[PDB]
Amino acid sequence: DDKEFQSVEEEMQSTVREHRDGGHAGGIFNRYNILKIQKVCNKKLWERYTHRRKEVSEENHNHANERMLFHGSPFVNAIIHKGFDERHAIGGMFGAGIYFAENSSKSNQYVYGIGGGTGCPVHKDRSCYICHRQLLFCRVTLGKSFLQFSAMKMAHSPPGHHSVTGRPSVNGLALAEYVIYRGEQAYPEYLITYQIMRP
Ligand SMILES: O=C1N=CCc2c(O)cccc21
Ligand SMILES: [Zn+2]
Repeated sequence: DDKEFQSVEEEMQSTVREHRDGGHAGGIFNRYNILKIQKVCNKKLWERYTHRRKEVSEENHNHANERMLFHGSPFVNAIIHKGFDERHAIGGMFGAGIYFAENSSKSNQYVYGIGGGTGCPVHKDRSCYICHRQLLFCRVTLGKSFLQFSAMKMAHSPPGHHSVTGRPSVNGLALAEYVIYRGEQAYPEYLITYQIMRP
């Protein structure tokens, strides 16, 4: 458990980047105080995930193209019990999808809502150093992933594809993002409780 969770902690800290908004959405910090890392064991969600992963693999030259990615949401507790649900997803960069990041600090910008919302419920602060936040570190099946640079408002995956990869560009994205259009293509494997730390 210790080495498995240290690997999660390393992924969480090492993928932090300096954000263009100067910390507006997610707060100002260089690292986190990781409080707890819990493995989510939801058999029904796991099987919904693996059934779809097998299907996608068969449609993508025997390859699921699975990645471990972060997800930030004010609804992590509904996600761990009921799973990711595309019915809760159009106005986003790549449309009506479920978004993930390979940089934990990008997902951190979504923990209190879009653009950070009004921050924590207690102090109404997007840069709250006191209130404990939660992120998910997820197993995500990308399958055949459609590489895109500019905004493309999809309702579903592009024809013949299983996801969209938003790649960084001068005029566009600062960091990558990964988008699925079917909730069963992600499993909320780790629940991370943490605080952002004052630099
Ligand atoms: O973790 C996320 N949660 C919601 C939206 C989002 C994005 O729109 C891009 C990358 C990551 C996330
Ligand atoms: Zn607070």
